[PDB]
Amino acid sequence: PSSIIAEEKLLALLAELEALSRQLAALTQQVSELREQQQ
Amino acid sequence: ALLAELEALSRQLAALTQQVSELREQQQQQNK
Amino acid sequence: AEEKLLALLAELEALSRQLAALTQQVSELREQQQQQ
Amino acid sequence: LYPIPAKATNVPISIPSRNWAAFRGWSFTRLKTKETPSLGSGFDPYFVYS
Amino acid sequence: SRQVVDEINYKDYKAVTLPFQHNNSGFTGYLAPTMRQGQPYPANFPYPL
Repeated sequence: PSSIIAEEKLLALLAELEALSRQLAALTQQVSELREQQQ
Repeated sequence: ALLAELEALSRQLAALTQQVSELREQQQQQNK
Repeated sequence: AEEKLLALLAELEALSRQLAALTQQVSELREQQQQQ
Repeated sequence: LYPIPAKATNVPISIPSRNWAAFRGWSFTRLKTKETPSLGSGFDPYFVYS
Repeated sequence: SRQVVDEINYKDYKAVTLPFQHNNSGFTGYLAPTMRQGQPYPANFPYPL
């Protein structure tokens, strides 16, 4: 039944959504830490 | 160099509203 | 299930460009801290 | 009453064609599904809150 | 309204999660209403605004 695979790739999409939120929280911190270090 | 820093920020901070729109629309697409 | 890959592929390449920007940009600290 | 699935952020609704004579306006608010019964059913076997 | 610590844009912000937060250590139960535990020590958790 299609639900197992539709669940698999919506789980894949939320895992890659949660990847970009976790990892954009890193770059924002970094570019701000460098802006502070140059300030 | 400070002025090329504000220029790098003008790119890199125009990513945040983009990632927010993406992380918004990627939560519209989970339900019907 | 096709279009869900077309998202994930753009998502993984966006992660690659973003990680490239991070791992490049931190090397300006490594220069400026050596210059101080 | 219209449903809103968990984590949704948008609720589009429509009325197909209607006469609007003496319509007074819209009033609205948001409820949890758990915190309200269905009725017209003489009993609600899923109304588990109190 | 409230003010809160800037998480970006503050070179010393660290993300201390609940089990690692302390204030009134020695004088409270650890994560519970149970009897007091620990030692007196400088509190770490809420940054001063």
